[PDB]
Amino acid sequence: MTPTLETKYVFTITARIGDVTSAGGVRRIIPILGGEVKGEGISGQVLPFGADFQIIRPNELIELEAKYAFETDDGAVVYVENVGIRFGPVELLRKLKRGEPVDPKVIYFRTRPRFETGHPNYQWLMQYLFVGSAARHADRVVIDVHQVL
Amino acid sequence: TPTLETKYVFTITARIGDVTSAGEIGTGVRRIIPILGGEVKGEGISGQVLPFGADFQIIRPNELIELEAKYAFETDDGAVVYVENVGIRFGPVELLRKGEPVDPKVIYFRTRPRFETGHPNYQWLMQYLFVGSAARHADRVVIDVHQVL
Amino acid sequence: TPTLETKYVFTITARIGDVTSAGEIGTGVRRIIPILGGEVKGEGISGQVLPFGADFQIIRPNELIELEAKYAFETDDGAVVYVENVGIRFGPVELLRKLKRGEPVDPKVIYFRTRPRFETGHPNYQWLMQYLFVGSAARHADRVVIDVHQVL
Amino acid sequence: HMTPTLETKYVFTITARIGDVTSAGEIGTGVRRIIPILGGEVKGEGISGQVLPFGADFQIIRPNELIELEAKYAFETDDGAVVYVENVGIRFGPVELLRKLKRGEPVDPKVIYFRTRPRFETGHPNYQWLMQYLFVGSAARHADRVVIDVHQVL
Repeated sequence: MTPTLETKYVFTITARIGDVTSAGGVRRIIPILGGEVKGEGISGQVLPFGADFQIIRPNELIELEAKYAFETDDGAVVYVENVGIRFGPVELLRKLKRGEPVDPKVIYFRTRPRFETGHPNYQWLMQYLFVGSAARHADRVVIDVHQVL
Repeated sequence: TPTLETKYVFTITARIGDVTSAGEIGTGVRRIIPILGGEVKGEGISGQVLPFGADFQIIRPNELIELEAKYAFETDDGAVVYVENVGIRFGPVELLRKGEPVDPKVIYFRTRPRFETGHPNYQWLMQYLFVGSAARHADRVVIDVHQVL
Repeated sequence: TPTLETKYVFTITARIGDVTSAGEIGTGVRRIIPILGGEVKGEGISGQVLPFGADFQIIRPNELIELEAKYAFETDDGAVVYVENVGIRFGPVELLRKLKRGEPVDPKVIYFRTRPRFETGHPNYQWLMQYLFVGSAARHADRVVIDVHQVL
Repeated sequence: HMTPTLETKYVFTITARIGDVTSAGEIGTGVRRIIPILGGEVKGEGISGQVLPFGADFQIIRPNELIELEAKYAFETDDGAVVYVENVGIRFGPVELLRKLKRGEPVDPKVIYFRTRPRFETGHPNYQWLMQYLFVGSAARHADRVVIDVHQVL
């Protein structure tokens, strides 16, 4: 019997982004300006600070390393650390890097968000591992967060 | 609803030595568990965990365990893969307290293994995310590795 | 007995914003401190810190603060330097408790040292990645001043 | 206008016995290599310890031969503290001499830039100070060992 893994979609972080700044493989920084969080029991707004600090590998692959927060309706403040990778066929990666729209289903964009809260309700966010499956647009990054069971 | 696809790729069995503890360090007990060896098995994959490295753990006040293991394996065809395996182990307090034998299907024990190699046939190990589902026994940790698609 | 030589090289000054707190992780209190501008300054390296990134912190039960600031400046040459500044702030607990209420405490009487690491592709500031650096820092209400010293 | 100053004080030396290089290869950013830590000693005033027989330095050699170090190990003192060490830094120098070091050939440590930031974690009451200061290490690479002179940043 081959080993099995079960996961569960729980919620979606949409993060609004701004212009990129590049250091020169290549280090670049993309500011997080806002956004929202939506799922069963989760409703909150991404806070207007933080950035994704990225490395572009020589093969056009993107190491993502974002640190931000969100605040739920409850008053729970949740620190987000979202680490991962975006890859796929090279010509499609050059389109995104331009701002030109690409179908997210054709791209590989997977992350591991970690969460930190002291809020008693959202302690579960620290007791499980999560995998994100994301989508890149010019103005936003849509992350579908799945709970590893 | 958003969906996520994964697939079993291989199992890492890391043999572990004696626990060394640094004590309580403000934020959870720092403990270290030497890696002595082991095996890596899967489709077309056959290798040995090299005899060095450690798991560096933090135990939180609540018996939850943050894991951070850094070690390596070598496949039969000569690929050397550096492994950074970061995770959490959790469950009923009594069972966590139990080096007595416990059934793994009650413990939450999931990790994110991240791989580095130069071997042409394992490049895919750095181009995907992976999730581990692990089981702890007294002499070894058995880690089933699933590729996130 | 072994010796260590260092050289003061330049001063950072990251203008920080309102504090946002996430609370107890069981292992300390997590807080975030945006960085919205400010200046780097010294010999042959003048520049501006950029209005993004933040200080992400843990406050230990004993009230020591471990800092991890990730931010960037751009110099006159047009170099973009990415900075990661990891450090600690400690002292007798009374003085530390004044430092959040936003009270002027003389930086000499408080221990605030960091290790700032740099990344550039710019061929003129390549030396930033070839040495280790130590910040000796100081805490204010609106700003934070960072004396960068090169380890030789 | 007064040029800021930094004061340090030498506190102790860590001598780590190192094993054979395992190399994972080119990772697109440099070459990943791993060097097992076999033992060693810690010594200074009011600190005397033995480096425990486990751990490793996880390294990246950049294409200019700069080495990024990231060593994780532990020592135990004679009076019963266990201290976890995370030692992160760089080794650089003239390429010929870096290559000499790779071949296990003796080089004078003065011509090699070899500096790190050691970070300690311990529960032991007497060594609590190890997590209350920043430290800088000035080190030396030999064929069989690494010698880090640890300085407390004041």
